[PDB]
Amino acid sequence: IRSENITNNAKNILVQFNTPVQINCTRPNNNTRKSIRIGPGQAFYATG
Amino acid sequence: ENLWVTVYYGVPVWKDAETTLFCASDAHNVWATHACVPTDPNPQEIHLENVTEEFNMWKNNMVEQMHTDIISLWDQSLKPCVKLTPLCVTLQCTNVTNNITDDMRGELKNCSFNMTTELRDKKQKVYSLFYRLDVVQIEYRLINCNTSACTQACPKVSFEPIPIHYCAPAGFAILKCKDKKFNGTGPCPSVSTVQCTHGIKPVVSTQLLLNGSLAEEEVMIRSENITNNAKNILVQFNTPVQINCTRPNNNTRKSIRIGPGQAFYATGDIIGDIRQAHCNVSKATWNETLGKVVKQLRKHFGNNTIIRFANSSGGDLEVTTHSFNCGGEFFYCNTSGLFNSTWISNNDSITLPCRIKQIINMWQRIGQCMYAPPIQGVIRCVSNITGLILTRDGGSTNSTTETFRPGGGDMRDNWRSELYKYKVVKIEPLGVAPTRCKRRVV
Amino acid sequence: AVGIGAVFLGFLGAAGSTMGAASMTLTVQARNLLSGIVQQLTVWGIKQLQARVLAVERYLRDQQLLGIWGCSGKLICCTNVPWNSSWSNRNLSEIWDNMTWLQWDKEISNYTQIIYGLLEESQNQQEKNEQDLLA
Amino acid sequence: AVGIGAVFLGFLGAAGSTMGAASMTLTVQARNLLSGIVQQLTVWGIKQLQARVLAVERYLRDQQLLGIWGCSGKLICCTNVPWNSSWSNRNLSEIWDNMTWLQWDKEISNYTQIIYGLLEESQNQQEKNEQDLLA
Amino acid sequence: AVGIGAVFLGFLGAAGSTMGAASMTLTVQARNLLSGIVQQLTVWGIKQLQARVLAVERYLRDQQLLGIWGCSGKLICCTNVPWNSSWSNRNLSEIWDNMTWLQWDKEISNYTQIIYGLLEESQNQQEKNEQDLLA
Amino acid sequence: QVQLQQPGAEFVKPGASVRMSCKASGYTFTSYWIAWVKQRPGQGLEWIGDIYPGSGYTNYNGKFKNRATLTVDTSSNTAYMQLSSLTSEDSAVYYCTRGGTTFVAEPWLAYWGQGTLVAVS
Amino acid sequence: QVQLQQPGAEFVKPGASVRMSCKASGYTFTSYWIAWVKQRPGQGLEWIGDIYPGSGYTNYNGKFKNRATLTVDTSSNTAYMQLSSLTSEDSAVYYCTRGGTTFVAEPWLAYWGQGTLVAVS
Amino acid sequence: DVVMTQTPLTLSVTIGQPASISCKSSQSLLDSDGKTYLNWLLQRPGQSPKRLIYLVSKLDSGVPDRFTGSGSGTDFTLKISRVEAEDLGIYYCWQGTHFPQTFGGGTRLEIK
Ligand SMILES: *[C@@H]1O[C@H](CO)[C@@H](O[C@@H]2O[C@H](CO)[C@@H](O[C@@H]3O[C@H](CO)[C@@H](O)[C@H](O[C@H]4O[C@H](CO)[C@@H](O)[C@H](O)[C@@H]4O)[C@@H]3O)[C@H](O)[C@H]2NC(C)=O)[C@H](O)[C@H]1NC(C)=O
Ligand SMILES: *[C@@H]1O[C@H](CO)[C@@H](O[C@@H]2O[C@H](CO)[C@@H](O[C@@H]3O[C@H](CO)[C@@H](O)[C@H](O)[C@@H]3O)[C@H](O)[C@H]2NC(C)=O)[C@H](O)[C@H]1NC(C)=O
Ligand SMILES: *[C@@H]1O[C@H](CO)[C@@H](O[C@@H]2O[C@H](CO)[C@@H](O[C@@H]3O[C@H](CO)[C@@H](O)[C@H](O)[C@@H]3O)[C@H](O)[C@H]2NC(C)=O)[C@H](O)[C@H]1NC(C)=O
Ligand SMILES: *[C@@H]1O[C@H](CO)[C@@H](O[C@@H]2O[C@H](CO)[C@@H](O[C@@H]3O[C@H](CO)[C@@H](O)[C@H](O)[C@@H]3O)[C@H](O)[C@H]2NC(C)=O)[C@H](O)[C@H]1NC(C)=O
Ligand SMILES: *[C@@H]1O[C@H](CO)[C@@H](O[C@@H]2O[C@H](CO)[C@@H](O[C@@H]3O[C@H](CO)[C@@H](O)[C@H](O)[C@@H]3O)[C@H](O)[C@H]2NC(C)=O)[C@H](O)[C@H]1NC(C)=O
Ligand SMILES: *[C@@H]1O[C@H](CO)[C@@H](O[C@@H]2O[C@H](CO)[C@@H](O[C@@H]3O[C@H](CO)[C@@H](O)[C@H](O)[C@@H]3O)[C@H](O)[C@H]2NC(C)=O)[C@H](O)[C@H]1NC(C)=O
Ligand SMILES: *[C@@H]1O[C@H](CO)[C@@H](O[C@@H]2O[C@H](CO)[C@@H](O)[C@H](O)[C@H]2NC(C)=O)[C@H](O)[C@H]1NC(C)=O
Ligand SMILES: *[C@@H]1O[C@H](CO)[C@@H](O[C@@H]2O[C@H](CO)[C@@H](O)[C@H](O)[C@H]2NC(C)=O)[C@H](O)[C@H]1NC(C)=O
Ligand SMILES: *[C@@H]1O[C@H](CO)[C@@H](O[C@@H]2O[C@H](CO)[C@@H](O)[C@H](O)[C@H]2NC(C)=O)[C@H](O)[C@H]1NC(C)=O
Ligand SMILES: *[C@@H]1O[C@H](CO)[C@@H](O)[C@H](O)[C@H]1NC(C)=O
Ligand SMILES: *[C@@H]1O[C@H](CO)[C@@H](O)[C@H](O)[C@H]1NC(C)=O
Ligand SMILES: *[C@@H]1O[C@H](CO)[C@@H](O)[C@H](O)[C@H]1NC(C)=O
Ligand SMILES: *[C@@H]1O[C@H](CO)[C@@H](O)[C@H](O)[C@H]1NC(C)=O
Ligand SMILES: *[C@@H]1O[C@H](CO)[C@@H](O)[C@H](O)[C@H]1NC(C)=O
Ligand SMILES: *[C@@H]1O[C@H](CO)[C@@H](O)[C@H](O)[C@H]1NC(C)=O
Ligand SMILES: *[C@@H]1O[C@H](CO)[C@@H](O)[C@H](O)[C@H]1NC(C)=O
Ligand SMILES: *[C@@H]1O[C@H](CO)[C@@H](O)[C@H](O)[C@H]1NC(C)=O
Ligand SMILES: *[C@@H]1O[C@H](CO)[C@@H](O)[C@H](O)[C@H]1NC(C)=O
Ligand SMILES: *[C@@H]1O[C@H](CO)[C@@H](O)[C@H](O)[C@H]1NC(C)=O
Ligand SMILES: *[C@@H]1O[C@H](CO)[C@@H](O)[C@H](O)[C@H]1NC(C)=O
Ligand SMILES: *[C@@H]1O[C@H](CO)[C@@H](O)[C@H](O)[C@H]1NC(C)=O
Ligand SMILES: *[C@@H]1O[C@H](CO)[C@@H](O)[C@H](O)[C@H]1NC(C)=O
Ligand SMILES: *[C@@H]1O[C@H](CO)[C@@H](O)[C@H](O)[C@H]1NC(C)=O
Ligand SMILES: *[C@@H]1O[C@H](CO)[C@@H](O)[C@H](O)[C@H]1NC(C)=O
Ligand SMILES: *[C@@H]1O[C@H](CO)[C@@H](O)[C@H](O)[C@H]1NC(C)=O
Ligand SMILES: *[C@@H]1O[C@H](CO)[C@@H](O)[C@H](O)[C@H]1NC(C)=O
Repeated sequence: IRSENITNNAKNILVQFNTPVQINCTRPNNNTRKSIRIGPGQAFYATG
Repeated sequence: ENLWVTVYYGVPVWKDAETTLFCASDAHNVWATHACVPTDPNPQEIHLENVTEEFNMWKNNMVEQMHTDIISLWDQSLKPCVKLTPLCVTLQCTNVTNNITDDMRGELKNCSFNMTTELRDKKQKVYSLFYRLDVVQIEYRLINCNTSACTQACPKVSFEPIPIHYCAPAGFAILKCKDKKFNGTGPCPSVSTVQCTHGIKPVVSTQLLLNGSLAEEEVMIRSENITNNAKNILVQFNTPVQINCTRPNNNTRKSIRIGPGQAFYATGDIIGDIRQAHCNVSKATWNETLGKVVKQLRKHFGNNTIIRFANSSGGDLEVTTHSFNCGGEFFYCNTSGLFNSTWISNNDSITLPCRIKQIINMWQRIGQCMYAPPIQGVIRCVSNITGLILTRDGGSTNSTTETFRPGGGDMRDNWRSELYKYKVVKIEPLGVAPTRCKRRVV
Repeated sequence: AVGIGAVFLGFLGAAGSTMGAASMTLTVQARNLLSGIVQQLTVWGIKQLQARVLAVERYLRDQQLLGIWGCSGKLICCTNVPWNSSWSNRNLSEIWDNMTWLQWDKEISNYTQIIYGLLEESQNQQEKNEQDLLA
Repeated sequence: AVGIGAVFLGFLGAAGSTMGAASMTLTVQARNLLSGIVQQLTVWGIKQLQARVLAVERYLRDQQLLGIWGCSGKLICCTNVPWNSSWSNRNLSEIWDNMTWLQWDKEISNYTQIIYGLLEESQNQQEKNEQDLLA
Repeated sequence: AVGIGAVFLGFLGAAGSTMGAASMTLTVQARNLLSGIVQQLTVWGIKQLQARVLAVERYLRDQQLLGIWGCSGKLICCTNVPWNSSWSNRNLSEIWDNMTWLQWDKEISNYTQIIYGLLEESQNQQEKNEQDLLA
Repeated sequence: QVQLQQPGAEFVKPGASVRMSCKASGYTFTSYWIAWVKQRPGQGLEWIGDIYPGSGYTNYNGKFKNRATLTVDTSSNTAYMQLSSLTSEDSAVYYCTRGGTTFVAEPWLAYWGQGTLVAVS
Repeated sequence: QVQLQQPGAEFVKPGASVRMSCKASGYTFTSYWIAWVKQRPGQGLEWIGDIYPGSGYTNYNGKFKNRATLTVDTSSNTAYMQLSSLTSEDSAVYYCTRGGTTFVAEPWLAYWGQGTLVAVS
Repeated sequence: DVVMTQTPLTLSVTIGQPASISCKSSQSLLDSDGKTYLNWLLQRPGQSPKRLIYLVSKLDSGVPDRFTGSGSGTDFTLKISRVEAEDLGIYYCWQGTHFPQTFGGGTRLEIK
């Protein structure tokens, strides 16, 4: 627990673990990308 | 009696190292810009005898350094003038039929468009004449519209070639060979060193070298692996062959305001006749020049082989045709007449139908472009042909009746004909020598 | 007799002469390591700074290197360190007056760090002996 | 016996050893003041130039400073300057072989300019006597 | 008697005094060639780098120049080279204690390269003689 | 107790590599020298190399022309050695022995371990 | 044969300039020294200057206060001299003589040519 | 470098007799500090190497009375009064002053 003045609540407390805890994150949607030309040699990519 | 070591400082030593060079120009522009430090007119060249050095053509970093350097200058010079974003409006175009020669029928396309004026809340109808190689049917739109729009060449900053001197920093030296039989790579027994190279014109071309530095005595065929047809063959002549190029049209320039303090220059209305641009080269001189090239070339191939010549092998207009930037107006020219001959063992000009493309795509970096505004009146050109950049055709059977065609077009090869002599080396002043030394102990 | 093997043979001119005759031309070589860019935007602005700093840095590395060896301030200086004779079993006349310097460095380039690995040890050892005599 | 208090203790390695044992490790310290960036856009372009120039400038200030004192070219050099004994009333054995150098510089950091204020005056004097003997 | 012709006359302060009295003020002059910009975007970023590099480069040119002459490490050093008397037919008392240094350099600025053209030749010649005695 | 743990035995293949570890325990690893020793049954002991578990300075025997790369870890108190890519005739046992201090250096060869059987086949 | 070709005669005007060439043939031009000599009919030979067709180093007579600029070309084996802008009383013939090597220097004045008549009028 | 040779290649001894073994150095090993760091180690047949004498005048821990190290300069010797199964082995004389820290050539003690 690495922290400067601890009795002071105004400053954050930084905690570093010793054994990693695995985290899984995923996006379930099967999104597709559409390319739309906006100008000369300038393209914008949209969703859906 | 047993010898000891001695420290020697400054003794001549060379190590093959390459770094960033420096620019120097002789007494606005695009190349010099009055920024490079002037070079004193005493290029002290010193001959080193009893020495031989190795030169690696096609591996010199000077070629790479110059190629990236001028591109930076091109981008630097294009930033401060008007962009041409609002010129991609629809073009309702029409043919030109007022005193048109049959050879150029339909080339120029009179066009009209609703391009905006300086005031943001008002429009204007403006008509201009565009070449066929600048518009495409959808009725018409500019060739570069679907690609990134490009700026307009700042009218004032001409692109006329200016010799540029390259000088290495302190602690480095540049060595140049002087043997007249120098090949692409090999020892030269006439090594010499100079702090700055002679004037190098960055003039551009794809097929015929223009305003290059001619050879010393005889035509030289400088090439790395020659049995391999995949790599270009570079030829340097010994006597220049005069080339004439001219634009017969008496063009006029119209200035159209696009926005606040931003003006665009268009073409037309043309005055006079409509004649195709043409270049001229003496017939007698070219035949003699080609005869000399084959004579030296025959020393590297079979003597009884029937050497033939032919035009390029097709492809894009950028590499298929000869290119140059005389007078600030670009020309793409068909050179089929300079290679229509056959050579067996043992009238004053050629008409070359040329072409013009105002919209210019520079080095094959596709994200860039620029506009070439017209120039009033006719334009005349007088240049020197100093060599060719040929390519070897494959599929040869038994190596008989070999033929070559012009090609390549990479900008690096053009400078290689000028930087083949010069290489950059590093000085290693420190050294140790064994002799009988006894330091004076205190 | 105005023609004597001397400076006017040119910068790097001694590279074609024998090692013995090249000793007198060691002053024309140290002078051309700093100057040449005395007289004077991104292009050619950073390049000038990069080239100038590199030239200054390169020269300093040698000046520092000669400083540790104790030979600084003397263009031609030697210490008392012996060398392993196996490196070059050649006579003085067989080294100085019969072969050029350019190919000489190539043969001995293998032991450049090793020979340097003895110079600084002796110089510090010399200082320690002076300290002992000093005390 | 390959393990001797020497260079292979590492750059800055002598900082934990006594002052006397740290004298032989003064050569590994001067070598790491220039190199390290030999091998090579705004970000990291100007920064490289700023770092290189500062490193070159810093080393110069010491090389110049040793030049005025007359100790240039000798890694361990000394002059005939006596010092006010009040600064440190300690014996040689009580300084070199019983305490580390790191805390030493802290105590006498107060008189760093004063002790420097005597070195250059004597060196200029020593030149003046040589001029008198010279003449 | 605290007032002695010395450093406290100020940087460049000896420029108004005679040449003889200016010899003792040569230490305040070498100190003000590097410092002054120790403490620290295009404007004033490149300018700071250009100024710093030029100051470092200028000082090194003199340090290298003194190194070739063999006078490096000594603020006041002189070689054994004689000089053509025609340049200045004046006595020692007629040069040092009766005229300022500022107008002095103007008169002999013509032969600055010529007088330099003899210093390095003697220094290399001195080293060669040492090499002969050395061998 | 001052112990130098070593792997039991490693069976490698020609053209492969090995990770010859040597654990340090029961003492301070940042001071004592570490050296390797060969114990060919039919030949006498041979000096292989030496690694200084501090500055990282490495020294190699003249006969080896720097065929090995020596690495150490001050966090886990371990030492490692590369061969690199030895051959058949060099199939024997190597001992990771602890040296003395860089100042005194008299207690060299104070302690040993058990070694590891390297048999490339 | 070692020959130093020179122009026959040049007639110049006051305020003009001259290009005093000296061709080198039948030998190696990168080593031998080159010097110029005056042969006033009513006066003895005078030393004019010396150019090294090598490093490009130039030396000038004390009486000339550097009134001349000397240039050489190692490609065409030629030497050139500027006066610069001489006057009437200096109207005479100059000889471009070949010197010895920088090392030996004994064969000085080995060979001469024919000279060129400079008559400014 | 300084080689380490030992005269006895084979030493036939019965239990209860005095054994003699010696070693040589090409160059004197007297270090500047004034000590000889030579080590006499008896490598067991298959076990980890174990030193027996360090600083030949001095002796290691677990002192065996029979072993008595002696010698200086060029000559080094180790006298054993009585022979035991432990004595049967290979002895190595290791120099500790020059580079490399070469070991001994090896003297074998076997019963025939
Ligand atoms: C190969 O080298 C030759 C040798 O110079 C070179 O010929 C040169 O062409 C240029 C371009 O035409 C000539 O200069 C031009 O001359 C015309 C007629 O006098 C002028 O009208 C031109 O002025 C325009 O360009 C200026 C900028 O350059 C503008 O500031 C001005 O407003 C005009 O727009 C221009 O000065 C030049 O005289 C010849 N040189 C010779 C010796 O004849 C040839 O172009 C080179 N080859 C290639 C491919 O470039
Ligand atoms: C293209 O090639 C022709 C040759 O076919 C070149 O003509 C040559 O130009 C040079 C100068 O560039 C002439 O040399 C000059 O001669 C004058 C005296 O007339 C002299 O005062 C100069 O100092 C210089 O030496 C040369 O005589 C001339 N040759 C011919 C036959 O006309 C032309 O320069 C080339 N142009 C380019 C752009 O490469
Ligand atoms: C470059 O220019 C050359 C000529 O300068 C062009 O070649 C020419 O192509 C035309 C079209 O095919 C040829 O005309 C036709 O030739 C055939 C041949 O059988 C004939 O039957 C037809 O009646 C018609 O005449 C023309 O002959 C030919 N020129 C020559 C000299 O052979 C070439 O197409 C041009 N290339 C580019 C990319 O511009
Ligand atoms: C390049 O190599 C040639 C090899 O022939 C050198 O030629 C020789 O050069 C020397 C001096 O330059 C000539 O003189 C000799 O000098 C020595 C030493 O003073 C003396 O002992 C000899 O008796 C002789 O006079 C020599 O005659 C000449 N020819 C030889 C050696 O066959 C040339 O000098 C070299 N040049 C350079 C710049 O290295
Ligand atoms: C870190 O501090 C410890 C403090 O104990 C040092 O331990 C001492 O280290 C020395 C040499 O490293 C040992 O040997 C001694 O050497 C002197 C001078 O040669 C000698 O006169 C003594 O008789 C002794 O042999 C010493 O035994 C050892 N223990 C002590 C002093 O109690 C350690 O050396 C220091 N390490 C570093 C890197 O500073
Ligand atoms: C500026 O110029 C004036 C010119 O009058 C100098 O005045 C002179 O200054 C000196 C010393 O500063 C005075 O003392 C003299 O010293 C010499 C050498 O120790 C001694 O031999 C003389 O007997 C005399 O005591 C001198 O009286 C005074 N007046 C004169 C020369 O007429 C002044 O010193 C100069 N200041 C600077 C900073 O150059
Ligand atoms: C290039 O060469 C062609 C071919 O000779 C020239 O064409 C001539 O043009 C004139 C008109 O100016 C006609 O009277 C001739 O009849 C044409 N010649 C032929 C053979 O038909 C052309 O003028 C030349 N152009 C340049 C710039 O030299
Ligand atoms: C190329 O164009 C030039 C100019 O239009 C023609 O005229 C020559 O011009 C040069 C000067 O640049 C003179 O030295 C020549 O004497 C001129 N020649 C003639 C015949 O008048 C030149 O003839 C043209 N050459 C070709 C091959 O088309
Ligand atoms: C190279 O020249 C040949 C001449 O034989 C050209 O071949 C003709 O090309 C045109 C169109 O380019 C065709 O209409 C003809 O049918 C072709 N005829 C023959 C016999 O091939 C060729 O096109 C030219 N190519 C280039 C790139 O210049
Ligand atoms: C913060 O630090 C000060 C002294 O550093 C201490 O007196 C105080 O108790 C700490 N906590 C708070 C909340 O101030
Ligand atoms: C314009 O020229 C093109 C060129 O081929 C032709 O196809 C078209 O029919 C022409 N149109 C008119 C109206 O002349
Ligand atoms: C320009 O504006 C006029 C007026 O509305 C219109 O008739 C014409 O079609 C427009 N042209 C284009 C190319 O949009
Ligand atoms: C733009 O249009 C031209 C017309 O054919 C086509 O060749 C080119 O590939 C197009 N480029 C892009 C980026 O769509
Ligand atoms: C030059 O290089 C080529 C290619 O390696 C080689 O065949 C030739 O012999 C070399 N020398 C000459 C004079 O061409
Ligand atoms: C290319 O070079 C190699 C060796 O450099 C040579 O063997 C070969 O014949 C050359 N030609 C081709 C086509 O590979
Ligand atoms: C182009 O068309 C416009 C509109 O009719 C006309 O005014 C102009 O004269 C034409 N230009 C040419 C060169 O035919
Ligand atoms: C060119 O040279 C060839 C070689 O024989 C010859 O056949 C041809 O007729 C020549 N052409 C001209 C126009 O001189
Ligand atoms: C071709 O002929 C020339 C002489 O005309 C000769 O030197 C050369 O060797 C010949 N070529 C071949 C491949 O033999
Ligand atoms: C080459 O020129 C001749 C001359 O009449 C012509 O018949 C032939 O078609 C031309 N060939 C090419 C490919 O240009
Ligand atoms: C083009 O035509 C205009 C019309 O007046 C004329 O003034 C000009 O001189 C012509 N340009 C040329 C090169 O003939
Ligand atoms: C001989 O070489 C060895 C290393 O191979 C080196 O340790 C020794 O110092 C050398 N001999 C001399 C006299 O320097
Ligand atoms: C020097 O080293 C190179 C490669 O490191 C080797 O090929 C050469 O034989 C060596 N030369 C000597 C004299 O050791
Ligand atoms: C003692 O200190 C004074 C300043 O407090 C100083 O002037 C004097 O020189 C010192 N003594 C010695 C011997 O340096
Ligand atoms: C050194 O200076 C600091 C502050 O300037 C002071 O606290 C300390 O007591 C001084 N030490 C000595 C020994 O004068
Ligand atoms: C006198 O001046 C000449 C040059 O004019 C020079 O060569 C000579 O060395 C000078 N005398 C002395 C003694 O330096
Ligand atoms: C020094 O040179 C200048 C111009 O170069 C000249 O006017 C002046 O008379 C010269 N002075 C001497 C003493 O030679």
